[PDB]
This record gives sequence, C-alpha cells and structure tokens, in this order.
Amino acid sequence: MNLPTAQEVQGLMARYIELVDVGDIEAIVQMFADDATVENPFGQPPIHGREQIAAFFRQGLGGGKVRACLTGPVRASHNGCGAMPFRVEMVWNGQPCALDVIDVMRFDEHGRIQTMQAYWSEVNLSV
Amino acid sequence: MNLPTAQEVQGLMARYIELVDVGDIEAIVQMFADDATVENPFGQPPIHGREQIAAFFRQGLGGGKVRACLTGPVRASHNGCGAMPFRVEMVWNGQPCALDVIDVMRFDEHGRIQTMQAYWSEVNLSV
Ligand SMILES: O=[N+]([O-])c1ccc(O)cc1[N+](=O)[O-]
Ligand SMILES: O=[N+]([O-])c1ccc(O)cc1[N+](=O)[O-]
Ligand SMILES: [Cl-]
Ligand SMILES: [Cl-]
Ligand SMILES: [Mg+2]
Ligand SMILES: [Mg+2]
Ligand SMILES: [Mg+2]
Ligand SMILES: [Mg+2]
Repeated sequence: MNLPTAQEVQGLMARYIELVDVGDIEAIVQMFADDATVENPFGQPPIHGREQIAAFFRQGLGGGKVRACLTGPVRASHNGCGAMPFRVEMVWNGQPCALDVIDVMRFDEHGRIQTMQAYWSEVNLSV
Repeated sequence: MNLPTAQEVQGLMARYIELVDVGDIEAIVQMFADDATVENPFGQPPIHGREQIAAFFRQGLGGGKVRACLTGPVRASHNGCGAMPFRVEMVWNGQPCALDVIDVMRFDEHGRIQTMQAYWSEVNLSV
C-alpha cells in the first residue's frame, strides 16, 4: 500500500493491538519499517531497527501472560499518523496488574510503522 | 514552576480539559507559552502565539455550548510531556454531536504548554 489514509491508519493501529494481545511477536515486528524507531516510554532514547524492536517485544510479551485492548477509538490523521489509548494487562511477581498507554505512530509510504512513541509513566501502572 | 514532573503534567493536562469544559477562554490561553504552537488536527500547519491560540479557542468555544471530558487517564512522561484521550460534545446545526480526540502536549520549563497536537479526523465525529 501507500501512505495509509485515516481509515487505513485506524485499521493498522487496531491490528497492531490485536497482534500484541495474542502475542504474535513475529507478526508485530513485520508491521514496522525495517529501520523503524520505538520510544518506550516516551522520554527515553529510541531503539532502532527490526531486530531491536523484536528484542523489545520478546522481552515484553514472551514471559508471563499479556493482554492488550483499546480503551477508546483510534484517532487518525490525513498524513499517515495516529494515536490510540489502550490498556495492557499483565502479571507482576504473579499478581494482576495493568498499564494504561497511549501510542502515537507515524506510518511510511508503504503502510509500515516508521515511528512509535508509547506515552506512559509509573502511575499508569496499577496492581 | 519548572519543567513539570509526570504528576504535574497529569494535573496540568486535566486542568486544561476542565477549562475547556467550562469555556474559560482567557484561562485556557494563559496555560500556553506566549509563543506556543497548536496543530489542530494533527496534520495541519501549526498556529503560533497566544493571540492566534485565543482566536482558535474563541472560534471553538464561544459559539454553541461545548463540553469536554477525559475518557481515560493522562499518560505523562518524565520529560514534561503527556498525552490524553477525551471527548468534546457540541452541537451541529442544533443537533448533539461528539468528537473523540487525543491531545499530545509538551510543557516548557515554566509549566506552560509549548506545543499541543490534537489527533482526530472526521470519523471521530459522531452525531
Ligand atoms: O510497555 N510496553 O511494553 C508496551 C508499550 C507500548 C506498546 O504498544 C506495547 C507494549 N508491550 O508490548 O508491552
Ligand atoms: O477540535 N477542537 O476544537 C479542539 C481540539 C483539541 C482541544 O484540546 C480542544 C479543542 N476545542 O477547544 O474544541
Ligand atoms: Cl477514548
Ligand atoms: Cl483510557
Ligand atoms: Mg485479541
Ligand atoms: Mg523506508
Ligand atoms: Mg467541568
Ligand atoms: Mg519561552
């Protein structure tokens, strides 16, 4: 595809959350441009490239059980970008905890994620 | 104040929504740096400076009745930034309509909004 339209951004960003929710690390990584960046949380230096991004998703999703779900609609733009609110549910030392996040993404002219910025801080974690 | 901490960002961004919700145009504008930018929606060129920003809030809030409320928590950073999901309720040609938005803000070293980016597109409007 080309630079995604607003509708296409909403579909891609929702599909990303679906893939996170099931934990399909390889399918998630494919959604990113080969040279994409991730800033997690926003405020920390970016990681770069699909192998580092794969390592990030292996670290986050390969361990205990993880779920993720949109908590409201994707807000998209007409320049290939969007923002979405979601909650991640996981386990910490065996006890159920959640993290509220907003991801901001920019897509490239092939429909792949060029940049991802995950807004959250420690108070967004609840046990 | 200085560059707001994560907790301070959550308070400032919630206070912004409170001021939008009541429609206190002058108090809203005071929250911005004198030379701040606003991108509404994200994808459009920025407006610049408190007078243009005041004109933007007069245009959006001075007419029919407008409400705004967070639809989930503020996600803050440790570098003076944050993102929040909210809904704006207004009237269009007399009929109740809503707009789902995510604002991303960066604050300056005085606790004022330096940049605001409002993510939304037309499908986020509902009648
Ligand atoms: O904090 N995280 O790990 C995180 C942040 C943003 C995301 O889109 C996904 C994850 N995750 O896979 O868990
Ligand atoms: O779309 N808008 O007008 C808008 C966008 C973001 C905001 O933080 C506030 C408004 N408003 O005052 O209505
Ligand atoms: Cl929402
Ligand atoms: Cl939320
Ligand atoms: Mg699922
Ligand atoms: Mg490329
Ligand atoms: Mg109120
Ligand atoms: Mg200044």
